[PDB]
Amino acid sequence: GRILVIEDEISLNKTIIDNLNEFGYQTDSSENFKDGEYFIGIRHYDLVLASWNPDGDGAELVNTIKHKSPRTSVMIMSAKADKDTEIKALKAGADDFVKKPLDFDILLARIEARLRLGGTNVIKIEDLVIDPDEEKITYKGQDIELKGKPFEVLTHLARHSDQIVSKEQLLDAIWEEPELVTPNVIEVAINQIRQKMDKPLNISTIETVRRRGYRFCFP
Amino acid sequence: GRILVIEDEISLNKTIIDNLNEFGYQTDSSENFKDGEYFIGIRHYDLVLASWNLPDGDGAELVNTIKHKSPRTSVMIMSAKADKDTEIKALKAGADDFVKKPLDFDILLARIEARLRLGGTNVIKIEDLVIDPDEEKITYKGQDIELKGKPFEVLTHLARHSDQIVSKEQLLDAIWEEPELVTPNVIEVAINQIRQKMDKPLNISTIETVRRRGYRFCFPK
DNA sequence: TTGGTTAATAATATCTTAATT
DNA sequence: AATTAAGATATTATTAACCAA
Repeated sequence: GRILVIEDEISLNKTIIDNLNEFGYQTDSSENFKDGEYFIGIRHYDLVLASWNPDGDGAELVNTIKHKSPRTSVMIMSAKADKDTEIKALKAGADDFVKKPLDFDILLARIEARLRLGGTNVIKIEDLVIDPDEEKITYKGQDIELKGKPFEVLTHLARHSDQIVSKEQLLDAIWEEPELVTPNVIEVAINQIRQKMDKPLNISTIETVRRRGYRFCFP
Repeated sequence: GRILVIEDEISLNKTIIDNLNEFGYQTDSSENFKDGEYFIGIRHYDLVLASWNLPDGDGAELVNTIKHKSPRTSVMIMSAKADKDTEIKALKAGADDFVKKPLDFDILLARIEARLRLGGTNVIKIEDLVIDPDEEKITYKGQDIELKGKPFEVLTHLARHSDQIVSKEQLLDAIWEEPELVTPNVIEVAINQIRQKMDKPLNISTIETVRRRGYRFCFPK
Protein backbone atom coordinates (compact mmCIF):
# COMPACT_ATOMS: atom_id res chain seq x y z
CA GLY A 1 0.00 0.00 0.00
CA ARG A 2 2.99 2.28 -0.41
CA ILE A 3 2.70 4.80 -3.20
CA LEU A 4 4.99 7.74 -3.83
CA VAL A 5 4.00 10.71 -5.97
CA ILE A 6 6.33 12.90 -8.01
CA GLU A 7 4.51 16.06 -9.01
CA ASP A 8 5.87 19.58 -9.26
CA GLU A 9 2.41 21.17 -8.84
CA ILE A 10 2.07 21.62 -5.07
CA SER A 11 -1.74 21.77 -5.27
CA LEU A 12 -1.96 18.57 -7.33
CA ASN A 13 0.66 16.94 -5.10
CA LYS A 14 -1.27 17.93 -1.95
CA THR A 15 -4.52 16.82 -3.60
CA ILE A 16 -3.18 13.45 -4.82
CA ILE A 17 -1.74 12.50 -1.41
CA ASP A 18 -4.96 13.32 0.49
CA ASN A 19 -6.92 11.09 -1.89
CA LEU A 20 -4.52 8.18 -1.55
CA ASN A 21 -4.48 8.45 2.22
CA GLU A 22 -8.26 8.55 2.26
CA PHE A 23 -8.32 5.36 0.24
CA GLY A 24 -5.99 3.66 2.68
CA TYR A 25 -2.55 3.91 1.14
CA GLN A 26 0.70 4.66 2.90
CA THR A 27 2.20 7.48 0.87
CA ASP A 28 5.32 9.59 0.40
CA SER A 29 5.79 12.69 -1.72
CA SER A 30 8.37 14.41 -3.90
CA GLU A 31 8.38 17.40 -6.23
CA ASN A 32 11.42 16.18 -8.15
CA PHE A 33 12.94 12.91 -9.30
CA LYS A 34 16.15 13.48 -7.36
CA ASP A 35 14.32 13.01 -4.08
CA GLY A 36 12.06 10.33 -5.52
CA GLU A 37 14.87 8.01 -6.54
CA TYR A 38 16.08 8.36 -2.99
CA PHE A 39 12.89 6.99 -1.47
CA ILE A 40 12.70 3.95 -3.71
CA GLY A 41 16.23 3.20 -2.55
CA ILE A 42 15.27 3.20 1.12
CA ARG A 43 11.99 1.24 1.00
CA HIS A 44 9.89 -0.46 -1.66
CA TYR A 45 6.83 1.26 -3.08
CA ASP A 46 4.16 -0.89 -4.68
CA LEU A 47 3.47 1.89 -7.17
CA VAL A 48 4.86 5.20 -8.37
CA LEU A 49 2.79 8.05 -9.77
CA ALA A 50 4.88 10.63 -11.58
CA SER A 51 4.40 13.45 -14.04
CA TRP A 52 5.70 13.06 -17.57
CA ASN A 53 6.41 16.78 -17.78
CA PRO A 54 11.73 20.00 -14.28
CA ASP A 55 14.49 17.79 -15.68
CA GLY A 56 12.19 16.47 -18.39
CA ASP A 57 13.62 12.95 -18.35
CA GLY A 58 10.42 11.02 -17.75
CA ALA A 59 11.30 8.36 -20.28
CA GLU A 60 14.53 7.89 -18.38
CA LEU A 61 12.65 8.17 -15.12
CA VAL A 62 10.58 5.11 -15.87
CA ASN A 63 13.72 3.21 -16.74
CA THR A 64 15.56 4.21 -13.59
CA ILE A 65 12.62 3.19 -11.35
CA LYS A 66 12.29 -0.18 -13.09
CA HIS A 67 16.05 -0.67 -12.63
CA LYS A 68 16.45 0.45 -9.00
CA SER A 69 13.12 -1.03 -7.80
CA PRO A 70 11.99 -3.67 -10.29
CA ARG A 71 8.90 -4.88 -8.49
CA THR A 72 7.19 -1.48 -8.58
CA SER A 73 4.54 -0.18 -10.94
CA VAL A 74 5.04 3.09 -12.77
CA MET A 75 2.03 5.22 -13.63
CA ILE A 76 2.53 8.36 -15.67
CA MET A 77 0.30 11.41 -15.44
CA SER A 78 0.43 14.01 -18.18
CA ALA A 79 -1.71 16.91 -19.32
CA LYS A 80 -0.61 16.23 -22.90
CA ALA A 81 -3.03 13.39 -23.70
CA ASP A 82 -2.27 12.87 -27.41
CA LYS A 83 -1.64 9.32 -28.64
CA ASP A 84 2.00 10.19 -29.22
CA THR A 85 2.54 11.00 -25.55
CA GLU A 86 0.45 8.04 -24.40
CA ILE A 87 2.19 5.56 -26.73
CA LYS A 88 5.64 6.98 -25.90
CA ALA A 89 5.10 6.66 -22.15
CA LEU A 90 3.90 3.07 -22.36
CA LYS A 91 6.70 2.19 -24.78
CA ALA A 92 9.26 3.63 -22.35
CA GLY A 93 8.17 1.02 -19.79
CA ALA A 94 5.27 2.74 -17.98
CA ASP A 95 2.70 0.25 -16.72
CA ASP A 96 -0.11 2.74 -17.20
CA PHE A 97 -0.72 6.25 -18.50
CA VAL A 98 -3.28 8.49 -16.82
CA LYS A 99 -4.61 11.83 -17.98
CA LYS A 100 -4.71 15.09 -16.08
CA PRO A 101 -6.91 17.02 -15.11
CA LEU A 102 -7.12 13.93 -12.99
CA ASP A 103 -10.29 11.96 -12.44
CA PHE A 104 -9.60 10.63 -8.97
CA ASP A 105 -12.46 8.10 -9.09
CA ILE A 106 -10.88 6.52 -12.15
CA LEU A 107 -7.34 6.89 -10.86
CA LEU A 108 -8.08 5.12 -7.61
CA ALA A 109 -9.75 2.34 -9.56
CA ARG A 110 -6.72 1.90 -11.84
CA ILE A 111 -4.24 1.92 -8.99
CA GLU A 112 -6.35 -0.68 -7.27
CA ALA A 113 -6.42 -2.87 -10.37
CA ARG A 114 -2.70 -2.29 -10.83
CA LEU A 115 -2.00 -3.59 -7.29
CA ARG A 116 -4.58 -6.42 -7.39
CA LEU A 117 -2.93 -9.70 -6.39
CA GLY A 118 -4.33 -13.10 -7.27
CA GLY A 119 -5.17 -15.37 -4.38
CA THR A 120 -2.34 -17.83 -3.81
CA ASN A 121 -2.05 -21.41 -2.64
CA VAL A 122 1.04 -20.54 -0.65
CA ILE A 123 1.39 -21.65 2.98
CA LYS A 124 3.56 -19.57 5.33
CA ILE A 125 3.90 -21.02 8.87
CA GLU A 126 6.46 -19.15 11.05
CA ASP A 127 9.85 -19.13 9.19
CA LEU A 128 8.63 -21.79 6.70
CA VAL A 129 6.95 -21.24 3.33
CA ILE A 130 5.54 -24.07 1.25
CA ASP A 131 4.70 -23.07 -2.33
CA PRO A 132 2.79 -25.74 -4.24
CA ASP A 133 2.60 -23.65 -7.40
CA GLU A 134 6.38 -23.61 -7.66
CA GLU A 135 6.88 -26.87 -5.78
CA LYS A 136 9.16 -25.05 -3.38
CA ILE A 137 9.84 -25.29 0.33
CA THR A 138 12.08 -22.91 2.24
CA TYR A 139 12.70 -22.55 5.97
CA LYS A 140 14.75 -19.68 7.41
CA GLY A 141 15.43 -18.50 3.83
CA GLN A 142 16.99 -21.72 2.57
CA ASP A 143 15.42 -23.98 -0.05
CA ILE A 144 14.52 -27.53 0.91
CA GLU A 145 14.92 -30.26 -1.69
CA LEU A 146 11.58 -31.99 -1.29
CA LYS A 147 9.50 -32.89 -4.32
CA GLY A 148 7.11 -35.32 -5.92
CA LYS A 149 4.67 -37.29 -3.82
CA PRO A 150 6.57 -36.52 -0.56
CA PHE A 151 5.95 -32.87 -1.43
CA GLU A 152 2.23 -33.49 -1.92
CA VAL A 153 2.04 -35.45 1.33
CA LEU A 154 3.60 -32.61 3.31
CA THR A 155 1.44 -29.93 1.69
CA HIS A 156 -1.70 -31.99 2.23
CA LEU A 157 -0.90 -32.34 5.92
CA ALA A 158 -0.07 -28.67 6.22
CA ARG A 159 -3.45 -27.79 4.75
CA HIS A 160 -5.09 -30.05 7.32
CA SER A 161 -2.87 -29.06 10.23
CA ASP A 162 -3.93 -29.86 13.79
CA GLN A 163 -5.91 -32.70 12.27
CA ILE A 164 -5.04 -36.38 12.03
CA VAL A 165 -4.83 -37.70 8.49
CA SER A 166 -4.82 -41.43 7.72
CA LYS A 167 -2.86 -43.48 5.19
CA GLU A 168 -6.00 -44.20 3.24
CA GLN A 169 -6.88 -40.53 3.17
CA LEU A 170 -3.46 -39.45 1.94
CA LEU A 171 -3.46 -42.18 -0.68
CA ASP A 172 -6.86 -41.27 -2.07
CA ALA A 173 -5.98 -37.59 -1.97
CA ILE A 174 -2.57 -37.91 -3.60
CA TRP A 175 -2.44 -41.27 -5.38
CA GLU A 176 -4.49 -42.18 -8.43
CA GLU A 177 -5.65 -45.77 -8.39
CA PRO A 178 -4.97 -45.73 -4.66
CA GLU A 179 -6.12 -49.35 -4.47
CA LEU A 180 -3.32 -50.47 -6.78
CA VAL A 181 -0.36 -49.32 -4.71
CA THR A 182 1.51 -50.40 -1.60
CA PRO A 183 0.55 -48.33 1.45
CA ASN A 184 4.25 -48.46 2.36
CA VAL A 185 4.59 -45.49 0.03
CA ILE A 186 3.20 -43.25 2.74
CA GLU A 187 5.77 -44.39 5.29
CA VAL A 188 8.55 -44.00 2.75
CA ALA A 189 7.31 -40.54 1.84
CA ILE A 190 7.11 -39.48 5.48
CA ASN A 191 10.66 -40.67 6.02
CA GLN A 192 11.70 -38.60 3.04
CA ILE A 193 10.06 -35.55 4.55
CA ARG A 194 11.65 -36.09 7.96
CA GLN A 195 14.93 -36.87 6.23
CA LYS A 196 14.92 -33.77 4.05
CA MET A 197 13.69 -31.34 6.69
CA ASP A 198 12.84 -32.55 10.19
CA LYS A 199 16.31 -34.09 10.51
CA PRO A 200 18.71 -31.60 8.93
CA LEU A 201 16.60 -28.54 9.88
CA ASN A 202 16.03 -29.70 13.52
CA ILE A 203 12.25 -29.36 13.60
CA SER A 204 9.28 -31.68 14.25
CA THR A 205 6.99 -31.13 11.28
CA ILE A 206 5.16 -34.49 11.00
CA GLU A 207 3.80 -36.41 13.99
CA THR A 208 2.50 -39.99 13.86
CA VAL A 209 -0.55 -40.90 15.92
CA ARG A 210 -0.66 -44.67 16.43
CA ARG A 211 -3.55 -46.44 14.68
CA ARG A 212 -4.90 -43.08 13.48
CA GLY A 213 -2.33 -41.35 11.29
CA TYR A 214 -0.03 -38.40 10.79
CA ARG A 215 -0.52 -34.74 11.61
CA PHE A 216 1.45 -31.63 10.73
CA CYS A 217 2.56 -30.27 14.08
CA PHE A 218 5.16 -27.60 13.36
CA PRO A 219 4.18 -24.89 15.90
CA GLY B 1 1.66 -14.63 -26.46
CA ARG B 2 -1.87 -15.79 -27.08
CA ILE B 3 -4.78 -13.39 -27.09
CA LEU B 4 -8.44 -14.35 -26.90
CA VAL B 5 -10.68 -11.80 -28.57
CA ILE B 6 -14.35 -11.86 -27.54
CA GLU B 7 -16.50 -9.54 -29.67
CA ASP B 8 -19.98 -9.79 -31.20
CA GLU B 9 -19.40 -7.33 -34.06
CA ILE B 10 -18.04 -9.67 -36.70
CA SER B 11 -16.31 -6.91 -38.64
CA LEU B 12 -14.50 -5.46 -35.60
CA ASN B 13 -13.57 -8.94 -34.39
CA LYS B 14 -11.70 -9.60 -37.64
CA THR B 15 -10.07 -6.15 -37.64
CA ILE B 16 -8.75 -6.75 -34.10
CA ILE B 17 -7.59 -10.28 -34.99
CA ASP B 18 -5.79 -8.90 -38.05
CA ASN B 19 -4.00 -6.14 -36.11
CA LEU B 20 -2.87 -8.61 -33.42
CA ASN B 21 -1.71 -11.25 -35.94
CA GLU B 22 0.25 -8.55 -37.84
CA PHE B 23 1.95 -7.69 -34.55
CA GLY B 24 2.98 -11.32 -34.05
CA TYR B 25 0.48 -12.65 -31.51
CA GLN B 26 -1.19 -16.03 -31.65
CA THR B 27 -4.92 -15.37 -31.68
CA ASP B 28 -8.27 -17.03 -31.13
CA SER B 29 -11.58 -15.35 -31.90
CA SER B 30 -14.98 -15.64 -30.26
CA GLU B 31 -18.35 -13.91 -30.54
CA ASN B 32 -20.07 -14.89 -27.30
CA PHE B 33 -19.34 -15.53 -23.64
CA LYS B 34 -19.89 -19.24 -24.04
CA ASP B 35 -17.49 -19.64 -26.93
CA GLY B 36 -15.01 -17.47 -25.08
CA GLU B 37 -15.24 -19.56 -21.94
CA TYR B 38 -14.84 -22.65 -24.08
CA PHE B 39 -11.47 -21.39 -25.29
CA ILE B 40 -10.58 -20.31 -21.74
CA GLY B 41 -10.95 -23.97 -20.76
CA ILE B 42 -8.88 -25.57 -23.53
CA ARG B 43 -6.06 -23.01 -24.10
CA HIS B 44 -4.03 -20.68 -21.88
CA TYR B 45 -4.26 -17.06 -23.00
CA ASP B 46 -1.85 -14.39 -21.86
CA LEU B 47 -4.58 -11.83 -22.41
CA VAL B 48 -8.31 -11.73 -23.10
CA LEU B 49 -9.84 -8.75 -24.94
CA ALA B 50 -13.61 -8.74 -24.44
CA SER B 51 -16.45 -6.35 -25.19
CA TRP B 52 -18.23 -5.12 -22.09
CA ASN B 53 -21.48 -5.33 -24.03
CA LEU B 54 -21.79 -8.78 -25.56
CA PRO B 55 -25.20 -9.87 -26.83
CA ASP B 56 -25.46 -11.96 -23.68
CA GLY B 57 -23.49 -12.33 -20.45
CA ASP B 58 -22.68 -9.70 -17.86
CA GLY B 59 -19.25 -8.25 -18.46
CA ALA B 60 -18.52 -8.47 -14.76
CA GLU B 61 -19.45 -12.14 -15.01
CA LEU B 62 -17.01 -12.74 -17.84
CA VAL B 63 -14.19 -11.07 -15.97
CA ASN B 64 -14.79 -13.16 -12.88
CA THR B 65 -14.92 -16.33 -14.93
CA ILE B 66 -11.61 -15.76 -16.69
CA LYS B 67 -9.87 -14.37 -13.64
CA HIS B 68 -10.87 -17.36 -11.53
CA LYS B 69 -10.24 -19.93 -14.24
CA SER B 70 -6.91 -18.36 -15.14
CA PRO B 71 -5.75 -15.91 -12.48
CA ARG B 72 -2.67 -14.96 -14.48
CA THR B 73 -4.56 -14.16 -17.69
CA SER B 74 -4.72 -10.40 -18.21
CA VAL B 75 -8.22 -9.04 -18.87
CA MET B 76 -8.82 -5.99 -21.07
CA ILE B 77 -12.34 -4.62 -21.55
CA MET B 78 -13.43 -2.68 -24.65
CA SER B 79 -16.57 -0.56 -24.61
CA ALA B 80 -18.04 2.24 -26.70
CA LYS B 81 -19.81 3.35 -23.51
CA ALA B 82 -16.64 4.54 -21.71
CA ASP B 83 -18.05 6.82 -19.03
CA LYS B 84 -16.33 6.73 -15.64
CA ASP B 85 -18.88 4.50 -13.98
CA THR B 86 -18.44 1.85 -16.65
CA GLU B 87 -14.66 1.93 -16.56
CA ILE B 88 -14.52 1.80 -12.78
CA LYS B 89 -17.03 -1.03 -12.71
CA ALA B 90 -14.99 -3.10 -15.13
CA LEU B 91 -11.77 -2.44 -13.26
CA LYS B 92 -13.38 -3.37 -9.95
CA ALA B 93 -14.89 -6.44 -11.57
CA GLY B 94 -11.32 -7.60 -12.11
CA ALA B 95 -10.26 -6.10 -15.42
CA ASP B 96 -6.65 -4.97 -15.72
CA ASP B 97 -7.52 -2.35 -18.36
CA PHE B 98 -10.43 -0.56 -20.04
CA VAL B 99 -10.23 1.03 -23.48
CA LYS B 100 -12.84 3.01 -25.42
CA LYS B 101 -14.41 1.95 -28.74
CA PRO B 102 -13.84 3.11 -31.51
CA LEU B 103 -10.38 1.66 -30.86
CA ASP B 104 -7.14 3.44 -31.66
CA PHE B 105 -5.14 0.36 -32.63
CA ASP B 106 -1.86 2.22 -32.13
CA ILE B 107 -2.67 2.84 -28.43
CA LEU B 108 -4.39 -0.55 -28.12
CA LEU B 109 -1.20 -2.35 -29.12
CA ALA B 110 0.97 -0.08 -26.97
CA ARG B 111 -1.26 -0.95 -23.98
CA ILE B 112 -1.50 -4.66 -24.72
CA GLU B 113 2.28 -4.68 -24.98
CA ALA B 114 2.57 -2.88 -21.64
CA ARG B 115 0.35 -5.45 -19.94
CA LEU B 116 2.26 -8.41 -21.41
CA ARG B 117 5.60 -7.07 -20.11
CA LEU B 118 4.46 -8.31 -16.63
CA GLY B 119 6.02 -5.19 -15.12
CA GLY B 120 9.18 -5.41 -17.20
CA THR B 121 10.74 -3.12 -19.76
CA ASN B 122 10.64 -3.66 -23.52
CA VAL B 123 14.29 -4.73 -23.46
CA ILE B 124 14.98 -7.30 -20.76
CA LYS B 125 18.23 -6.47 -18.99
CA ILE B 126 19.53 -8.91 -16.40
CA GLU B 127 23.14 -8.73 -15.25
CA ASP B 128 25.18 -8.80 -18.45
CA LEU B 129 22.28 -10.56 -20.22
CA VAL B 130 20.30 -8.51 -22.75
CA ILE B 131 17.23 -9.87 -24.55
CA ASP B 132 15.75 -7.47 -27.11
CA PRO B 133 12.45 -8.93 -28.39
CA ASP B 134 12.16 -5.95 -30.76
CA GLU B 135 15.36 -6.77 -32.73
CA GLU B 136 15.23 -10.53 -31.96
CA LYS B 137 18.77 -10.00 -30.61
CA ILE B 138 20.51 -11.39 -27.51
CA THR B 139 23.77 -10.12 -26.05
CA TYR B 140 25.91 -11.40 -23.18
CA LYS B 141 28.88 -9.35 -21.97
CA GLY B 142 28.44 -7.41 -25.20
CA GLN B 143 29.11 -10.65 -27.07
CA ASP B 144 26.44 -11.76 -29.52
CA ILE B 145 24.54 -15.08 -29.42
CA GLU B 146 22.64 -16.30 -32.48
CA LEU B 147 19.31 -17.66 -31.31
CA LYS B 148 16.12 -17.09 -33.26
CA GLY B 149 12.57 -18.20 -33.89
CA LYS B 150 10.70 -20.47 -31.52
CA PRO B 151 13.71 -20.89 -29.28
CA PHE B 152 13.95 -17.15 -28.99
CA GLU B 153 10.25 -16.81 -28.19
CA VAL B 154 10.45 -19.70 -25.69
CA LEU B 155 13.27 -17.98 -23.81
CA THR B 156 11.70 -14.49 -23.76
CA HIS B 157 8.41 -15.93 -22.45
CA LEU B 158 10.29 -17.73 -19.67
CA ALA B 159 12.34 -14.67 -18.74
CA ARG B 160 9.16 -12.55 -18.53
CA HIS B 161 7.70 -15.18 -16.25
CA SER B 162 11.10 -15.36 -14.63
CA ASP B 163 11.35 -17.36 -11.40
CA GLN B 164 8.02 -18.96 -12.28
CA ILE B 165 7.28 -22.40 -13.69
CA VAL B 166 5.80 -22.41 -17.18
CA SER B 167 4.47 -25.74 -18.36
CA LYS B 168 5.16 -27.26 -21.76
CA GLU B 169 1.45 -26.82 -22.49
CA GLN B 170 1.66 -23.09 -21.63
CA LEU B 171 4.71 -22.53 -23.82
CA LEU B 172 2.89 -24.15 -26.73
CA ASP B 173 -0.32 -22.17 -26.32
CA ALA B 174 1.70 -18.97 -26.20
CA ILE B 175 4.03 -19.43 -29.18
CA TRP B 176 2.44 -22.04 -31.44
CA GLU B 177 -0.68 -21.31 -33.48
CA GLU B 178 -2.01 -24.83 -33.13
CA PRO B 179 -0.48 -26.17 -29.93
CA GLU B 180 -2.52 -29.37 -30.10
CA LEU B 181 -1.01 -30.46 -33.40
CA VAL B 182 2.63 -30.11 -32.39
CA THR B 183 4.36 -32.50 -30.00
CA PRO B 184 5.60 -31.42 -26.56
CA ASN B 185 9.07 -32.60 -27.59
CA VAL B 186 9.28 -29.42 -29.64
CA ILE B 187 9.59 -27.58 -26.34
CA GLU B 188 12.33 -29.88 -25.08
CA VAL B 189 14.22 -29.46 -28.36
CA ALA B 190 13.86 -25.65 -28.04
CA ILE B 191 15.15 -25.77 -24.44
CA ASN B 192 18.07 -27.88 -25.67
CA GLN B 193 18.87 -25.28 -28.33
CA ILE B 194 18.66 -22.54 -25.69
CA ARG B 195 21.02 -24.39 -23.36
CA GLN B 196 23.18 -25.45 -26.33
CA LYS B 197 23.67 -21.79 -27.27
CA MET B 198 23.74 -20.15 -23.83
CA ASP B 199 24.00 -22.15 -20.63
CA LYS B 200 26.66 -24.55 -21.87
CA PRO B 201 28.93 -22.15 -23.73
CA LEU B 202 28.53 -19.28 -21.27
CA ASN B 203 28.71 -21.59 -18.26
CA ILE B 204 25.52 -20.27 -16.69
CA SER B 205 22.27 -21.66 -15.32
CA THR B 206 19.28 -20.02 -16.96
CA ILE B 207 16.57 -22.65 -17.44
CA GLU B 208 15.74 -25.00 -14.58
CA THR B 209 13.64 -28.06 -15.43
CA VAL B 210 11.03 -29.02 -12.84
CA ARG B 211 9.78 -32.57 -13.33
CA ARG B 212 6.06 -32.85 -14.17
CA ARG B 213 5.69 -29.02 -13.95
CA GLY B 214 7.79 -27.52 -16.75
CA TYR B 215 10.58 -24.96 -17.02
CA ARG B 216 11.62 -21.96 -14.95
CA PHE B 217 13.95 -19.10 -15.80
CA CYS B 218 16.54 -18.71 -13.06
CA PHE B 219 19.41 -16.76 -14.62
CA PRO B 220 19.90 -14.63 -11.53
CA LYS B 221 20.60 -17.89 -9.70
C1' DT C 1 1.68 -56.42 15.10
C1' DT C 2 3.12 -51.22 13.74
C1' DG C 3 6.14 -47.69 11.93
C1' DG C 4 10.62 -46.51 10.03
C1' DT C 5 14.43 -47.34 7.49
C1' DT C 6 17.31 -48.87 3.29
C1' DA C 7 18.09 -50.37 -1.00
C1' DA C 8 17.34 -52.11 -5.32
C1' DT C 9 14.80 -51.81 -9.29
C1' DA C 10 10.76 -50.68 -12.33
C1' DA C 11 8.60 -46.75 -14.09
C1' DT C 12 8.45 -42.57 -15.97
C1' DA C 13 10.38 -38.23 -17.34
C1' DT C 14 13.56 -35.48 -19.78
C1' DC C 15 17.29 -34.90 -22.82
C1' DT C 16 20.18 -35.22 -27.08
C1' DT C 17 20.71 -36.32 -32.02
C1' DA C 18 19.81 -36.84 -36.34
C1' DA C 19 17.00 -36.70 -39.81
C1' DT C 20 13.25 -34.37 -42.49
C1' DT C 21 11.06 -30.21 -43.72
C1' DA D 1 14.01 -22.86 -38.92
C1' DA D 2 10.88 -26.19 -37.92
C1' DT D 3 9.25 -30.90 -36.25
C1' DT D 4 9.87 -35.58 -35.09
C1' DA D 5 11.68 -39.90 -34.16
C1' DA D 6 14.37 -42.77 -31.17
C1' DG D 7 17.62 -43.88 -28.08
C1' DA D 8 20.41 -41.93 -24.27
C1' DT D 9 20.17 -40.59 -19.80
C1' DA D 10 18.09 -38.74 -15.51
C1' DT D 11 14.76 -38.95 -11.71
C1' DT D 12 10.91 -40.50 -9.34
C1' DA D 13 7.95 -44.07 -7.70
C1' DT D 14 7.35 -48.45 -6.05
C1' DT D 15 8.57 -52.47 -3.54
C1' DA D 16 10.53 -55.27 -0.37
C1' DA D 17 13.81 -56.59 2.75
C1' DC D 18 15.12 -55.33 7.01
C1' DC D 19 15.21 -53.26 12.03
C1' DA D 20 13.25 -51.67 16.41
C1' DA D 21 9.84 -51.42 19.48
